[PDB]
Amino acid sequence: AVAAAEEERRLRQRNRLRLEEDKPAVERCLEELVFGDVENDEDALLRRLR
Amino acid sequence: TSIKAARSELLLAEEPGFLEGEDGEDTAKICQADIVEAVDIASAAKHFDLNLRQFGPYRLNYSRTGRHLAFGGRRGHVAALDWVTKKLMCEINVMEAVRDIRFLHSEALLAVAQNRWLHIYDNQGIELHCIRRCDRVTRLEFLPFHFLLATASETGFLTYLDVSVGKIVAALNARAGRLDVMSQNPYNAVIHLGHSNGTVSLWSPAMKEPLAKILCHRGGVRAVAVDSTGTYMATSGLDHQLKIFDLRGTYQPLSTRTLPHGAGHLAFSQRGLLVAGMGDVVNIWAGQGKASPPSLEQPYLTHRLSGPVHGLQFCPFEDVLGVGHTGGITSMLVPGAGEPNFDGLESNPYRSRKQRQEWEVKALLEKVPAELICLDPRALAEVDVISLEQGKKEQIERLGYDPQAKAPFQPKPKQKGRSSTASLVKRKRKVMDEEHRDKVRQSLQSALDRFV
Amino acid sequence: KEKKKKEQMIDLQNLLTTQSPSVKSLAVPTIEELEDENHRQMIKEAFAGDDVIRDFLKEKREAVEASKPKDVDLTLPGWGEWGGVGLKPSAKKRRRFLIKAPEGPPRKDKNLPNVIINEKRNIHAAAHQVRVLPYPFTHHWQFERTIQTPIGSTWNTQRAFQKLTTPKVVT
Amino acid sequence: NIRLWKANASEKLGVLTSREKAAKDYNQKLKEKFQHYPHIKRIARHRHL
Amino acid sequence: MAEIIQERIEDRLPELEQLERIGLFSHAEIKAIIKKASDLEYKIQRRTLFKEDFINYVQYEINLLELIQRRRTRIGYSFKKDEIENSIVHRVQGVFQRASAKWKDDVQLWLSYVAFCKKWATKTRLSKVFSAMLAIHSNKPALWIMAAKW
Repeated sequence: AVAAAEEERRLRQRNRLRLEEDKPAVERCLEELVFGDVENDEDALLRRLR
Repeated sequence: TSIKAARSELLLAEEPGFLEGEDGEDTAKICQADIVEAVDIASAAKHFDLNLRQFGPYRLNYSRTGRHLAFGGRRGHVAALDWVTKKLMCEINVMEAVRDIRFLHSEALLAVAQNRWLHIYDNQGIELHCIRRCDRVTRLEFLPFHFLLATASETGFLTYLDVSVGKIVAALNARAGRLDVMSQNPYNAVIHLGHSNGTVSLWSPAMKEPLAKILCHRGGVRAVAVDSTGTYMATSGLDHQLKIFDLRGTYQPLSTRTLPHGAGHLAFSQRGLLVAGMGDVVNIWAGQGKASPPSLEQPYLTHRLSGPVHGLQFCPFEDVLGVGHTGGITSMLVPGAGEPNFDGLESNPYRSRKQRQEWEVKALLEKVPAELICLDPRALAEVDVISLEQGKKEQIERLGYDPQAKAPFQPKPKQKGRSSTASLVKRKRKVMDEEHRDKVRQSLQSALDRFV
Repeated sequence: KEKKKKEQMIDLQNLLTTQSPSVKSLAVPTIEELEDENHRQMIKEAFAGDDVIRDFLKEKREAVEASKPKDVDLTLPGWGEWGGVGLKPSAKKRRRFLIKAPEGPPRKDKNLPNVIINEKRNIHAAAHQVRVLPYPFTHHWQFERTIQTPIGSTWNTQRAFQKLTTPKVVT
Repeated sequence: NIRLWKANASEKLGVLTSREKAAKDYNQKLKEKFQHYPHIKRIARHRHL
Repeated sequence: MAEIIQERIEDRLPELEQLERIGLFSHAEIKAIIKKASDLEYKIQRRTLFKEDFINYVQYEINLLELIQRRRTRIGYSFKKDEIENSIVHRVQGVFQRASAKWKDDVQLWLSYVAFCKKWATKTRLSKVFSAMLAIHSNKPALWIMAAKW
């Protein structure tokens, strides 16, 4: 059943890749409502502030 | 339990800090200045250097909740303060030397080991109790869940004090000379004592003799410490050795290293980091700790103090280490030392006064009696099989008398000719004869070969 | 018998090993400061003391000797036979009236060479324990498992606490 | 005369809050868990007659 | 206090860990949902209650329901509706029932409850909502027509 667990693991990895590559503008609007607008990378946050 | 473990992380909100070098950099050579600039301003405010040179070297204690810090100087300078904010709760002059400082179950109460007796102070500087029995105490340490304060004295005595009631439950004679090295096991609640013999002794208030003696060093033992889990014991001695022992029924040295000088002070963090106090130099070893002791192969962080070290402790829920020395007090930054997620009901740093006073009432109702301290905290669950006469003997010593023993028969005075004391001896003899019947019943429980 | 003390000196000398590797990047404590100004490499062995292993072996020996049971001789020299300075009770009579205490349980520290463990029982703690196994349990491990598991909200989640404290009758 | 008694002599009769109910269930389970211990037995079984 | 709040968060865990298993949400996104749901839970479990916190709690779950729905189409995953969607929908209905009991006179709150039941709830659930509203608001002819129209 180890291979079956690995099969499920790559299925998660495949679905996770497809959900991040192309995102409609509606989904970005919804994601701010559900997850908020938080940046945890220092250089990324500096770009936002400047 | 993995699914039980899996549900745990989701509720937990915080993650421990880290510190990894890059491109082959050694974390040992990284200095505190590099860490301060690279971390946020709130953590940078936790690194500071108090300079108090006029009075003697300082011993420090962190409150069980990491909010409060108290320290005492050798010459008699004692002050208690919140260390997160920079406010002074009290600063007083005790009129003689001070050897140790400890909190008592909260920031409200302070116990100081003065030159001649032991004293109890408020956090505002008001003296409360002076214990005349405890004299010439060198080391102090508080057992929180039993409300017991343990004292080691110069004369060679170990004493236990019940702060809840104010009575000394036990006073034990170690009979090993001077007592100067002491630590407790938070998991076990036993007391560890080091000796010049090279042995460590385990003590409980119930026994008049040590629970165990373990030979650990080829010279005198100078420091001892155990982890929060109660699994590992770290010791150092004059033989220039750092040792780690397995306390879980094995008592063998897991790791050994040679040092330039014996470690005066040792401590454990809540995540298993080990710190050694060597003169004016502090060294920290870090290990993965996941069912493993820390690695003594190479240190994790180093720092050089202005003066020789006189006290070490990790803050309970923060990534800081408190160091006391001759120059004063310094605070180091140790990423990954503090436990991230605290419980709001047992030790809340962010607790109001009304939250505090509800917690103390719960703890007071819930105190563990002193005699229950043993090497196994779960020994009360186990069923003891002993002989019936064995239980009968043990009931006698704990009580001082047999509660089922029958006193010798005395006849009652009666009338109609039965009070002349000639009848009394007759009636006494008649009864004793009947009892004598009982004990004797219990006590019993080739042709010429015929004539022989 | 001296073979045993030789061996138990050997393995104690083996556990308390003298040579150990040093720490690599350890910061060195200050030994001397020159006011008119330099860490110096050390001699490793700069200590001498009393022979600690001999003392530990002695003490463990007397601890073992004290805890062993005793053999009681009830012989009376002139009881039914002649008694005097030259006259002594016969060895067979000594054997007949010498009672042996039963061999006790093994000490917890026979196989622990560097540990001495006290054998005395805590009567005050034993006063609280249950003496006999209760009726529904057939094995000791079952009862100690039942006692050991905590039920309070301190150690359990709220659902776990509620399922652990489910009442049997609700009206 | 006719007399009225409580079937359980210690319970609280009125409407209870969630904290009150939670503590009551905790107390009952605790008493059953340590029912065989000598100190628990001595106190629990003492009646005045 | 928080023991009720801690009570409700653990109930939310089994559907969140399923969302991780499908790959619809990342582990960091699961953490963000738990943190924000805890903050909204604290507002509605206080001794002092406001109508606005209940609306904020309800609106958050609706936005979460839409975000799940859009992602399921891109993956083409249609299983496990009961473990995920029905758990969230049942939790929202409990909030409306508590709010409607507290503020019976507010017709706008009643109509918002009706609107949610049409989109996400069983028709037998919406039948109860109309009957409950008409029981205390029978003096409004327009409310009768809305039930008859449905």
